[PDB]
Amino acid sequence: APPAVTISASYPGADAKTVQDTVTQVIEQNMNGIDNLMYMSSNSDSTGTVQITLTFESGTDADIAQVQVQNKLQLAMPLLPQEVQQQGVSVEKSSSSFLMVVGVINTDGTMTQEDISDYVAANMKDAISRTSGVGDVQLFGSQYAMRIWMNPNELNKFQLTPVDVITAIKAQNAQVAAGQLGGTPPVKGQQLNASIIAQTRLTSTEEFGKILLKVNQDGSRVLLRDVAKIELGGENYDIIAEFNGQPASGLGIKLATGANALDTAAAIRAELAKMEPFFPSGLKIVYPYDTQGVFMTMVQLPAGATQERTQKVLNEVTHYYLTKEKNNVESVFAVNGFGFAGRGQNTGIAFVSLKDWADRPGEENKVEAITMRATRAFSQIKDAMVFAFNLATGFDFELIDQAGLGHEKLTQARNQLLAEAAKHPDMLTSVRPNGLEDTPQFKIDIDQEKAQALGVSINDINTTLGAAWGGSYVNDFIDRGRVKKVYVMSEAKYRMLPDDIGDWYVRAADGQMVPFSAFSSSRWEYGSPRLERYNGLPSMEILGQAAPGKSTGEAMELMEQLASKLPTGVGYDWTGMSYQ
Amino acid sequence: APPAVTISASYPGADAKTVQDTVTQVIEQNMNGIDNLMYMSSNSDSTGTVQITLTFESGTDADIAQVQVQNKLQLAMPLLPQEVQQQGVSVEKSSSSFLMVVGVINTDGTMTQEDISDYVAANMKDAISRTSGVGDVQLFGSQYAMRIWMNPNELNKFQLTPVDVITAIKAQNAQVAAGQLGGTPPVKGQQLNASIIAQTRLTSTEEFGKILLKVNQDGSRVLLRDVAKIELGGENYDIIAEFNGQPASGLGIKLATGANALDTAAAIRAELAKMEPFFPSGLKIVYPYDTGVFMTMVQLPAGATQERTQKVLNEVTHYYLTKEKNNVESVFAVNGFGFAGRGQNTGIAFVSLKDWADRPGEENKVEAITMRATRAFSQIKDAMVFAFNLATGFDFELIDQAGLGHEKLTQARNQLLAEAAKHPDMLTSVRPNGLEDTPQFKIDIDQEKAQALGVSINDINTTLGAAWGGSYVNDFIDRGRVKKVYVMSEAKYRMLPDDIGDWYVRAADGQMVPFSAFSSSRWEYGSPRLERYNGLPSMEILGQAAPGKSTGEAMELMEQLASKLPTGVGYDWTGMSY
Amino acid sequence: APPAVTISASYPGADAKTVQDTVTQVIEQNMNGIDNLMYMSSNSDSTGTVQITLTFESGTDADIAQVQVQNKLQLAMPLLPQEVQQQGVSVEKSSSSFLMVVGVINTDGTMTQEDISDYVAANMKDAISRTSGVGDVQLFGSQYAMRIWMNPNELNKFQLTPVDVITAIKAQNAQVAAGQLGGTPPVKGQQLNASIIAQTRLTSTEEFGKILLKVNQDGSRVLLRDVAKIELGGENYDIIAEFNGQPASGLGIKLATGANALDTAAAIRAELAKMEPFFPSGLKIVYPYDTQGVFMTMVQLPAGATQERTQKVLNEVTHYYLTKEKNNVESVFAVNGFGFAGRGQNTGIAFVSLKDWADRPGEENKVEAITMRATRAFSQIKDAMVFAFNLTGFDFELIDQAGLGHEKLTQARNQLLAEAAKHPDMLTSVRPNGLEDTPQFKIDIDQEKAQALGVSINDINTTLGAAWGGSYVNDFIDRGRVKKVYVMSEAKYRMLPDDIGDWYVRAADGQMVPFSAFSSSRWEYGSPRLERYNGLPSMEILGQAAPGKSTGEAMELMEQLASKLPTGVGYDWTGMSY
Amino acid sequence: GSDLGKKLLEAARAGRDDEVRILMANGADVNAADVVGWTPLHLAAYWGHLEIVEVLLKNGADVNAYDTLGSTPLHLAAHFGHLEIVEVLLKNGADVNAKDDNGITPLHLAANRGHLEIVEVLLKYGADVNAQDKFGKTAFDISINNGNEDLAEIL
Ligand SMILES: CC(=O)Nc1ccc(CCSc2nc(N3C[C@@H](C)O[C@@H](C)C3)c3c(c2C#N)CC(C)(C)OC3)cc1
Repeated sequence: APPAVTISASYPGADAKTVQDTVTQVIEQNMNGIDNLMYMSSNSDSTGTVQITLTFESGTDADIAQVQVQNKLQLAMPLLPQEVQQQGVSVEKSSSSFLMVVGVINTDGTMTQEDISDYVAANMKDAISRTSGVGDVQLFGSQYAMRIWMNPNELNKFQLTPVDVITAIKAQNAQVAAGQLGGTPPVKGQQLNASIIAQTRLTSTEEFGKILLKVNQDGSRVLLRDVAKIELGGENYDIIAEFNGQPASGLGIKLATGANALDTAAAIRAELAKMEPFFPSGLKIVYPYDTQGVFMTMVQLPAGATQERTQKVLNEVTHYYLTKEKNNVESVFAVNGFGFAGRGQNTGIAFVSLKDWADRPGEENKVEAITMRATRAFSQIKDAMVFAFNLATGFDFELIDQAGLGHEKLTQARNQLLAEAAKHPDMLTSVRPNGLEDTPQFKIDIDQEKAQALGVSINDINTTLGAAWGGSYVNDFIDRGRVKKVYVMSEAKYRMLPDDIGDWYVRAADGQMVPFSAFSSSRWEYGSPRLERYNGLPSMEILGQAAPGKSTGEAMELMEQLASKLPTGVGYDWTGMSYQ
Repeated sequence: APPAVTISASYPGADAKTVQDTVTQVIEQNMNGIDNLMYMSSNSDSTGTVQITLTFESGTDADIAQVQVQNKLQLAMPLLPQEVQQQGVSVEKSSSSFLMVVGVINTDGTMTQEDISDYVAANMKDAISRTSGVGDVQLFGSQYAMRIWMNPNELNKFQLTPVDVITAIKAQNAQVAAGQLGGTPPVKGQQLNASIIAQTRLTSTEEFGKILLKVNQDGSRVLLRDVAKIELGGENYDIIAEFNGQPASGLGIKLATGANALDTAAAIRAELAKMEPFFPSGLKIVYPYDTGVFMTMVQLPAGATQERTQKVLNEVTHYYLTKEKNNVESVFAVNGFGFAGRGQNTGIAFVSLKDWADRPGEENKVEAITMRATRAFSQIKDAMVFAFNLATGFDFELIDQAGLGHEKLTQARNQLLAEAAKHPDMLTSVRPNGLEDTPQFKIDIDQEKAQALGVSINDINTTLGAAWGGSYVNDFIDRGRVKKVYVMSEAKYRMLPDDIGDWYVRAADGQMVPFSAFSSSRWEYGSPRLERYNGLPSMEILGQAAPGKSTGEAMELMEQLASKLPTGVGYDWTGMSY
Repeated sequence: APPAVTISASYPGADAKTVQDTVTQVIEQNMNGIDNLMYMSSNSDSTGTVQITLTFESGTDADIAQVQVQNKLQLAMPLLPQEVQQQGVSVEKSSSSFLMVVGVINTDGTMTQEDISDYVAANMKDAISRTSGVGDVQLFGSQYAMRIWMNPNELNKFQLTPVDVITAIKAQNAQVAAGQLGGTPPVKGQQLNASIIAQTRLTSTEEFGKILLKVNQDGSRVLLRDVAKIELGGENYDIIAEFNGQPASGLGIKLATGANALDTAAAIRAELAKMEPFFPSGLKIVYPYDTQGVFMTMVQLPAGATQERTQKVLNEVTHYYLTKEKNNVESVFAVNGFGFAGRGQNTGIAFVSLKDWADRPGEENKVEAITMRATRAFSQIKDAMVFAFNLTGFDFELIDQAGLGHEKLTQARNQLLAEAAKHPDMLTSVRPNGLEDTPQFKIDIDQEKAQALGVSINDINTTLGAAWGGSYVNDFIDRGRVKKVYVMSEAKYRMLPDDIGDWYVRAADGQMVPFSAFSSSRWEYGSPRLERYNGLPSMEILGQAAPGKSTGEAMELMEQLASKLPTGVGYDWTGMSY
Repeated sequence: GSDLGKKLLEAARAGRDDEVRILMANGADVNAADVVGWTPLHLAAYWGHLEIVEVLLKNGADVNAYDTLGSTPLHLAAHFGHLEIVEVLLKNGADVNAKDDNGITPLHLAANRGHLEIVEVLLKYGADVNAQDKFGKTAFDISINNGNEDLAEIL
């Protein structure tokens, strides 16, 4: 595996195109003048995530690659949205696969999945992330934040917006540098010296609840708990895990490039041994995947698939292992919302651990035959790519927009190539896109003339929409001595349907409350939930196989001939296993 | 050659003192804790550019040096003006030379240098960067920017200023996160999940033209196209380059460390061959330099303009292409660039000779060509024009050690140069490496009048800066690729002092106030290029020993002369003389 | 030695908890993916400073360690308060002990301690800091800033606040990029090109004094000098030095990890020799501590001690060496406000330089016997740990593993220390390495009353912090060098609790509101120095094996005692005990 | 007219006294002006070259030549504290109350930089102490604003 550096960033509430055009492109335009670079690829997703992977020639010093990529990233940093910079951009030098998973459960049932995930994020992850040889750590869940879940009816009733909520939280959840009595230089002869302590960060839902939003003309008070439900809850709600069907969280650990696997695994266990004696009651570490005794199952649904549907398919897979394979399988740690494709609502993964070598006699109880049978049983699941494998001869093709054609034309060109490839089962098998299809999206046009006539500012319009429907990271607070985030977002029931758009009011310069419907219009359209790029140009990755006993070479040759017939401005390249 | 690392930064519309005092000094003060540093030198100029060069001991690993410099620079970033941070502050190994300079020309008269540079940026540069053996690739030009060229008469007519234009572009050329319908955590049983797509970045001059500035009381709309001309153009207009008189862009290509020169040159030429079928009409690749090129320097007087320099460069080009038609393959004329300084009154012609084989006789070799060229060019009046090819010299720094300031350091340097001129038996051609002070337009904003009128000083300074210097507002998407948006006055409203009073600012009460109401101006002298050496103000002095004297004795004299300069002036030897 | 990388940052006017919760925890959470890191520790102090020490495995390359730290910190910079980012964060790879001290005095007594410190900061420190081998340089004093010392009676008289002062300084001490006459792209036929010079940084107290704050009803002017005293003075006033009793400043120099001590020291001397010829008259370099020959004396008073009492202890130490040991001691360089454990009002250090070895005959006149006599002589100074030493028992960290909080952790520490004291046969001098809680003035702003009166929370918090803590506004140019501008209350208005009530804030309706109308206050205890270890709240505990016991036995007992502490309190061994 | 005009402008700027005497001898226009309207006399007055000033005046240099913003050699001498030059200009007929385009007079400029002897000489030669610039300000207002009490005495 040639070494890879990955750049990761996050823009909460952002669609794939917004991520691509305000983050990914800005970074990629600086990714040149880096030594021993073979290629770069990126994904920009409607989870508001970007990942850029830079792949280096074998034998490259990974420290030096990481340094040189970060150097170029710093050119782009001041041009990125503040919302992205504040989430913390990461630059990692890791293997792309997991060395182990550390699962955490509560055998007293006294902690939910969400509680466990916060415990792991708040008391365990950081120490593991600093352990030498740990390249990347994935939390299977989310740290708590303070969640302010706004009610638009209540806000409108008091002539308040989400801008007023955000402003108040920044003003009343504050950590103030206030100086000293008697500080230097003093009046000579001064004896008293003391720090002044003024506002300090809030620590509890109770304090957030009594933030004072306004004082009415009659003297009554509107507090934040009068317009919002206040609770601790995940920074996000996209990743949920289970261990043998019970609530769990965990850490997926990847090895740093070139680091020693035995040693690093051992350092991880020694760090976990320091934490264990301080766990709350019931909390227990489990070891669902140590790299053979193990394998994984990938679940990939179509784009558009809800969390509930992915869960339904994960339930089938876990059901199969816990019923059909219960003599071979020790455990299943299943994760909805994260998979081999990274983070996404239509994706999951199951980590499967087998019983002892000794307790599984016969070929038919070894990992190959178990995974073969599993894949076969899951081959009939409708509208889902589910397969089981432990851990060569395909090809890995990039179709590239080389003329500013745009996503829609690139899709047409891809479909043309895929249909042509389908007419050669003698040379090519299962030629298919690696990516996701376009899905319906809700296009909203803000009318500038109406906004200006009414005296509603564009910034207020955008903050109201983005904060309500996407969530806004406001500032930090201190939860049980740890710095954590504060997020404002609509309560779920006010951001589910198109007609809810009109229940949100913005305050004009003259004090009148104006509904979103007065200055906006909307329509359904299609767009991409995952935009791909290859060496900085829009691209679409196509996987496939040489047919039985044709060389990869002949297979690649035909793809190139078929590609030579595509519309002008569409080119191609080979990557990964096909690059040499 | 000792390894060297260069820091480059840009402050659009800034003068040399502004750049020095908000960027150069701040970076310099943060260049500590770096290993193996021999010396540091900088220049800050009237094009708003700074270059700080750190020279390391021989044998220093240049990669280690580059990363240590870069890390200290990056920790100083929040100390720099936003406008500088937004241009990118680059830190590169600078002691490596070019493997090749590739020219990209258009021969059929259909493309400007900006058009060609955009084509190169979007379609060629990155393929060349990925070419086996290539290290750094520099584009000589930029990708397009969206240029909004403002008209102050139209702005005033609608009671608008550049501040309103900038605000409107940030509001209406925007792309922000708008969340999802049915997103997590959802009401359980939700079936619809869809991204919300709100405003998207503008993609064309037409879309910029329709930005709504305001609606009048009688219901008429003022659009950005009603107060500005709108076009794709360059990010910067300081340099104009021509190849045998035709517009041209270029790529400067360096060899990656450890790669083979010959194989890398051939790989570049093979990659450019494969691109050729896709070029638009009249685009051609030329190769002026590739591992017999010589240079012709052009220097016009103080305050001379680009068009005046262009006229001289055109005479230099015409000379080579007629009088040296048997020896000269090409003249790459670069107006605005000069090695001794950037600016409108300087240029260089890079002259590429035909193959040695086709130039028999001593009269057709570089020495004889350059002597003939210099003799023909000594006719030219209102420019110094010198042809030359590339150790008796010395490289001396005069240093302000006690806070004396520019005007005193210059008087000290003048004392030293007069004294060195009194010893023609020991010293020849003792001169400044840098530039002389030139006239500047000093404008003083009257704070009392501004406050009495209710005119904000930020509106004043943004109006002046945006109009006359230009401002990078935000980014747009051109044919799928992210690029910059700049606002600036249309050229004809920012040329001369009388144009200042055509700019109006809007007071808190809504009245339009002309600049003449709250400002006054005068001519004064100041520097177009400020120099520093090891963190202190400096002036570099070049010179050579007289015939039949060694540099040793000539240096010794310079030290004796330097020892009689005013209190607080020191010196140091640098470069070849280190 | 395991190599250590240190991160230092500052937040003017912040208390320990503010520093810890907005800076220290943020950086620590982002110190991931760094190779070979053994442990991390931090202190967050009431001086507004943080120091985070990352210690790497033996044999780690300290260059790579430093680079990895710098890069992770760079990515965490946007998460820190702007006030911190704008001070500069530093990251150093150096030994924790001094290699040498460069002292500076004025032999003609014509420059004060404050003047000398500015001279060193402005003319000497940066060149030393760039010298190869120099890992860290501590100035024993402070560089000048332009100090705007605000008077709340005059601000209130003119219906102004520190917010108005800050806004005016930003507007009127500004460096403006204003473009050019005849700038590119130009019109055809343009003859003139010249820089436009608009506002420039102020350079003198006189210029700051005339900043125009407002124009009254009748047209009388309110100048900054009408509400403030304007003077050059230190960016801070925390560190004051003396050399043999006379005003001094200097540089404390720490050797970069892996550099050569003799080579570095000689490079420093060569750099000082370039500066000396340009010193103002009277200034002179002394050498009070070159690493036999030398030793140090630590002075550590309890938290809460004033600059004045620390000074009184240092005067006793200095007096002892210059009278009782005058036959053995050549010099004493004493620093009030900096100590073995860095910066604080309650700490000092004295560097002692002995006369030639040959002129100190007798075992009784060698460093060992001298330090032992001095330590004995200083062992009866009241409420101060004072000892003489040259640059091993155990090093224990008590750790908050469960969100317990400072108060509970202090209780657990005290339980452990009480238990340790009951085993004087196994453990001796089991003590905290840090500082005890002290009284602090807790002020609550009443959000209801503020809203009722129309007073902004931002105006209140700026007013309080700028007046009582100081605020870095922007930069100015002092004798050609960029330096800082600070606004703060003049001393007499920020000394006592009743002074809080003389500060007025302007409400939205224009009325002036005193602080007393919307606030209340009380005394409470809190920490002047919060410690963390591997990212968790911690308290360091030192001690040793009792006479005739091994270190292992004493450690084993410490662990046994630690196993009986309240739930959620853990421990770890560090430093010499790791 | 002259190529020699341009050389005289440069020689005067850069202080070269011999070169000025020579170019004058060979016919250079003493009132040659550069693009900002500065004559050799302006340049010699700004850069403080007294003997060049005297030499130009004796060869007919126009003592009240004004640049493109209305400023005269006396403005420049007074602003930059060149006392001996101020006296020579005034001795040779300089308009002591010349106003530039902003209504600024040599006394305003001397007063602003605290050049007290120059203020005194200007006043001897009949400088209107109450002359106001475009903002209504006098030399006295300038002294008050700058907090220069010695200057405020004299006015
Ligand atoms: C807008 C713009 O910058 N246009 C532009 C500028 C320069 C060029 C290339 C001119 S050809 C050339 N340029 C050089 N440079 C070097 C660079 C650092 O600076 C630029 C402006 C041009 C150098 C060489 C040639 C040739 N042949 C030869 C050599 C390597 C010896 O010296 C540098 C093309 C377009």
